[PDB]
Amino acid sequence: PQVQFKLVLVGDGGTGKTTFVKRHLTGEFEKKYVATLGVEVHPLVFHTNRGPIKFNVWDTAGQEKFGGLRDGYYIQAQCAIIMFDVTSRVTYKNVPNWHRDLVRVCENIPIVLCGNKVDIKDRKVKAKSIVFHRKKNLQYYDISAKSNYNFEKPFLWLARKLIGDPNLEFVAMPALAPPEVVMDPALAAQAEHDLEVAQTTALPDEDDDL
Amino acid sequence: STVDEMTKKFGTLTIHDD
Amino acid sequence: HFEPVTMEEDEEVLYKVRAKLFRFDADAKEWKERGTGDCKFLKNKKTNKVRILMRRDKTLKICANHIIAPEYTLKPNVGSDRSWVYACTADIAEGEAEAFTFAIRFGSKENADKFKEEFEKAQEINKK
Amino acid sequence: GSMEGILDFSNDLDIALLDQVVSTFYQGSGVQQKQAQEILTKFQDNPDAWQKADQILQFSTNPQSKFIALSILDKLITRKWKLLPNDHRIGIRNFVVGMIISMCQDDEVFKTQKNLINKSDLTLVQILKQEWPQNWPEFIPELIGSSSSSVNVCENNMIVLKLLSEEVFDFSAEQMTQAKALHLKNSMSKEFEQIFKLCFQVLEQGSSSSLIVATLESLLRYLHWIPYRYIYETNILELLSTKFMTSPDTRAITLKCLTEVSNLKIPQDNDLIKRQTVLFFQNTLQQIATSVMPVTADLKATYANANGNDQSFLQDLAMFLTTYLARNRALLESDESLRELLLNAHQYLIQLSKIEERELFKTTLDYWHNLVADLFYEPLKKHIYEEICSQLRLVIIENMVRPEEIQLYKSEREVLVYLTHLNVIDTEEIMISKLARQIDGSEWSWHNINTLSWAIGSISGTMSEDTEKRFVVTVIKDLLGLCEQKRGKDNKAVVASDIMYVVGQYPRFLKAHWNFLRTVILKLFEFMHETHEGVQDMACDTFIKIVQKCKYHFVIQQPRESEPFIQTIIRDIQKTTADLQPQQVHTFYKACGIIISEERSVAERNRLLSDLMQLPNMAWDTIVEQSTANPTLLLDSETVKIIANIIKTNVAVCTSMGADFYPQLGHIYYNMLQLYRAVSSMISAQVAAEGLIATKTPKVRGLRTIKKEILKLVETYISKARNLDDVVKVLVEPLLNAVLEDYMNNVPDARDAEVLNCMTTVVEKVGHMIPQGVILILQSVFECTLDMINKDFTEYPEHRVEFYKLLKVINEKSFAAFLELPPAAFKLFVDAICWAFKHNNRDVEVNGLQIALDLVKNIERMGNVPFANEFHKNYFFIFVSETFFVLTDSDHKSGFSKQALLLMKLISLVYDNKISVPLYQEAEVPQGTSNQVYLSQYLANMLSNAFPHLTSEQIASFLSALTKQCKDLVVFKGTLRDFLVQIKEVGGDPTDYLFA
Ligand SMILES: Nc1nc2c(ncn2[C@@H]2O[C@H](COP(=O)(O)OP(=O)(O)OP(=O)(O)O)[C@@H](O)[C@H]2O)c(=O)[nH]1
Ligand SMILES: [Cl-]
Ligand SMILES: [Mg+2]
Ligand code: NA
Repeated sequence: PQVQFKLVLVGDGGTGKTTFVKRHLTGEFEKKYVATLGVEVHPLVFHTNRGPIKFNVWDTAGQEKFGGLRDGYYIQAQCAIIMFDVTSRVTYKNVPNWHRDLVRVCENIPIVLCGNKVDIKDRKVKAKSIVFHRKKNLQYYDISAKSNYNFEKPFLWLARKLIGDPNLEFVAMPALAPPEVVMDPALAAQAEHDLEVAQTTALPDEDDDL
Repeated sequence: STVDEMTKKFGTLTIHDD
Repeated sequence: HFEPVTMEEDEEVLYKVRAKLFRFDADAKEWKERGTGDCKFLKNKKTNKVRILMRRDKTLKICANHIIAPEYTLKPNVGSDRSWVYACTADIAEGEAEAFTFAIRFGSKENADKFKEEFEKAQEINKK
Repeated sequence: GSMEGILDFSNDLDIALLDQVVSTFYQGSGVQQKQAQEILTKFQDNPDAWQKADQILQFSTNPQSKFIALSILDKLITRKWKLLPNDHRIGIRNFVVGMIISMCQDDEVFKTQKNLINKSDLTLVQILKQEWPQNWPEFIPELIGSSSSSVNVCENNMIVLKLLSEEVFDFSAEQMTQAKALHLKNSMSKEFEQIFKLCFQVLEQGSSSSLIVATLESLLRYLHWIPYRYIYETNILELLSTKFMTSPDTRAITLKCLTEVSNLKIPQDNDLIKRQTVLFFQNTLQQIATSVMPVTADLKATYANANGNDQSFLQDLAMFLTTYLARNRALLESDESLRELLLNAHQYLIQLSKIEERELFKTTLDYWHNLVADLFYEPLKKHIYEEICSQLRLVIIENMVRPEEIQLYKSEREVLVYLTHLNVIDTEEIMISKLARQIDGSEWSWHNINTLSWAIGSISGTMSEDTEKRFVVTVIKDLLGLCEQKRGKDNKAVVASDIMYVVGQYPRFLKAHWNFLRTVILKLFEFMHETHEGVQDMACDTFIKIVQKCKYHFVIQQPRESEPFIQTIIRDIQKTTADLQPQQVHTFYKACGIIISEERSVAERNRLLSDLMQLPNMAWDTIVEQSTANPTLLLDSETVKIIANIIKTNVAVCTSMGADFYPQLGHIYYNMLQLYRAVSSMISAQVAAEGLIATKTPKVRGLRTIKKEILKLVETYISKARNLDDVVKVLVEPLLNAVLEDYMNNVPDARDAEVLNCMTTVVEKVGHMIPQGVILILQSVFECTLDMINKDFTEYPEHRVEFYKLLKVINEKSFAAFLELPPAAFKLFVDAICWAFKHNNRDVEVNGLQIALDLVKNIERMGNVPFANEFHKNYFFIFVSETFFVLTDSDHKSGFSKQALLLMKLISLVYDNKISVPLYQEAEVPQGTSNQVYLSQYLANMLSNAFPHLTSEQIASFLSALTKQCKDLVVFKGTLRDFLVQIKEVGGDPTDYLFA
């Protein structure tokens, strides 16, 4: 679409920023920590009752030595997500620092604070300790990129603020009738190769309920 | 008797219509 | 007298089961999740053609949209008694028609076996 | 393409090439944007790039390229500034100052390039942090003077001052040394009189709102640190509470200033200040009532409509009212002329509390807690708030949350319990009438009946027993009536569940009325047959919940019953649990275990135990006899499920019975360990035959589940065991023989981390009694597990975590096992600890450091013997330097405290002369030399090589301070933090380490 908004995503390294974005783009869950270098921009579209809304998501680097342009990335951002990890006290201690650098460049934008990894049982940053959002007028959500707990809420809230309609909802995108493709023998050789390898690679996380 | 009459009603609690 | 102040309408639901869908990445040899939600078998009232339509929970984005072709074959996966894997030659969840090696896992082995029965029921309908 | 030309610094920089590369980044996309991104990164991180910044500020027309130029300048100022020649410092100051003045005089630029102005101002403040006031004493006078000339420069000077206050008082703790912070704080404090004149003057005499807003933004920051007299002994409170609350541009910020004023440090015994504190509150509430909305306004509706900045304003209002009233409500409670003000402010909070917004509700709920607590304990205060509390009852009840949201529910319950005590009759009435509006159907919905149930359950134990009895009976009757009325399985299920929920929350009532308790439990058994979703879980959860609280009434013989009801449950147990899923059965058995643990006659408890275990003991015996006669049967997945479920049923009963579980463990123990071996064989067999992939197959996972549940059963019993002699003589040897060798001799992917876990518990409880057993554990798991986890930080995460827990407990309880290790394996132990330091994973890191600290203590305790002497000779400097490495590398910040403590301990050993031998090899240093002197030289040398940009003076000063301060931990930590700042820059002052 052309109804598009720039979103900066900031927070300490390893908090799950990139995992969260990838989950929204492809549906996957990346288990590996591969640190972002500087920034990666990913276009991200949601279908709403007031037409489609596109986020240009600037997934920034949380590690100091891979910071790149740092606050250069925040220029003309129209919204943001500050991320921390509820298993790591230091990632919440650095939230004020990420906010400071964010608001100095973007004086008046909607911002969501997210405590990620609430799926993990041994929670270190307790619910009652999380109060920084109050005086700074940030929306707060407990989230998990793994279990998908509240994973839609940050984008739904920013959507409502940016469009200026609090009754805005996500709705089911149009499902076109799929094609009737007949297969040829020139592509059945690579399909048979991929299929034998696929069956003999175990699916991940077999103890999960789904 | 008020507790006993409540207990009796409790005994017939069900999820089924008929 | 006082005066007063999604594209699925044409389809019948045959089977509705809760599942998690995976796509196989050939390049980096591993399985990747594509979505978790209600998998649905939808018979068109015009064409009598049955498709799989699966939507992710909450965002309701499509992670599967393809015909249950009579050529397809549900194979087991080595690590699961509650999953099927099969080659698909044209899926339009992402928009552009593209081939995939899918896997689809369920809550139990009984759900998976019922799915296989319904999948073969639907295949027989699509032979016409 | 041609974009990469700008990385060539041999040429003059092409500005049009920069601005297009910068444009390709901020407005382009895809492969184009990504390519420009890597070029701007490489341009910026070039150490020469700052020289080409004055060029960009003048010649470029893109604000983004200028922004990026200032970011390159910023990096030079904070990190390499003191290395520049004196003329480059002055040159840079001048063209930063000059760029700011020229941007402020041009109204076109001043309006439209706010990002680039604010960035220049921040870059100015970084110069001040290096250079002010010692090399710039006239900054504040020259700033105040230039504010006369241009109203735009005045506004920007308020942005400069705001940022200066932020950097000195709000963000200095982490980012500068203690000494530099104090210098900058004293300096701002010395000249604040002159800053406050300009600020108060602009607020009194100014008409430009953008200037006023920026001035109030600066005031908000000043309020964090300035003395109270600047607020109270001037007119500024009147201005804030009246003039600036009327206009909406200033209102937002003024309200935040008054919130912070309410928190100022104030003398509590001066009557004039009490009146001033009352007055500004009176004025603020007055402006709200006349300029924003009256007391009666529906704030829930306003907030939900989300117009302009209404949501933020209502958030800020709640913060102001809660903050002020928590501190000052006492001031408004005595004077009868201030009664209307007090209740109006609380009535605004009532309306704010109705807003649908979770985090706002928490904020107001914290205040309600603080109030009702005070009304519960403080005398003659509750009558004042009777109308406020009555409204609050309805608000909390209608917004009540399920017990699963633990923090919110706990806060709500506490408030509602206090409010129930304050007026039991009112609480009862609101709840009964809310229930009536479910019966008539005007407020009926699944959510609405659920929330009311959670609220009615929350106030259990607050009423008198007689009042509770009448209240419960009435609630249950009405709810039973509600269920009969409603049609359909969905509706009746929702109400039956809530009936059952309330009942489980009222154990005192259940305890006093046996006939009713029995009927409830029998009803739950009927519900254990219902196939409708969620009903069976509800019935099982309610059953165990009731039992936890009423257990004694199941274990004794009640009057008019032939036997204790526990016997009656055990009789129909097959019929009762027949339609349950396996883990529902396990909860049922666990619940029976709670009851049986209450019986204190040994013979009767043991009889009940074996009766309860009849079904799984019969299934067990027919599988032992089958599968030992022919190991073929264990490949049958159906038999594997049955066996796992028997062990799980044993775990569940062992979990609630603990020490009392011993006889049942004895019935199965030897055959269970034999099964563990037979299963172990199956697993190794499938791995050889089918490959590593076999560990992913359903059949192998099924077998491994058997192994893990067996280990889990043994760990559970041993963790709660009272008779440790039996643990050692009966359980331990067969366990070690069954598990250790199998672990050692399996390939990595087939080793269960649960083995390590189970051994941790065994060493914890009885390690002191089995020294040769601890040795055997080390030998079987130490080297083979270390090799699984010492190639990267990611692989085998469970094993990694359980591994360092095991070594931890061995090091505490049976340190002698580490002494018996041959020197080669003791060296791996040390390697393994330091390896734990380098983890980010918190569970591993924290134990690594704790083991190190405990190992050091263990060696100190040995005294002056050859092993301690040789440990220090081999490993003291390894520990000091590996500890130093993680303190200073900026990737293990989460472990600072433990690192500092370990480092302090190591340094203190030398300071107290508790290392008897010399730490140096003979003739490396002169012969008489103390370890103190050689510690300083090793450390000086180590840090000079690790941080070569530090001067020798810096390093020597840091070390004198650090070693002198090795008794006071908090000061030591400060000195470490000063070092961490100074290594990030060049030219740090060595005097800074004399602060303490
Ligand atoms: N348990 C759990 N793990 C998570 C979750 N989200 C992310 N992770 C894990 O956290 C690790 C780091 O995720 P990333 O998204 O790469 O971290 P990042 O925030 O992008 O870090 P930088 O790119 O360095 O700023 C990965 O190993 C993920 O598997 C979650 O919700 N739960
Ligand atoms: Cl002036
Ligand atoms: Mg990342
Ligand atoms: Na409750």
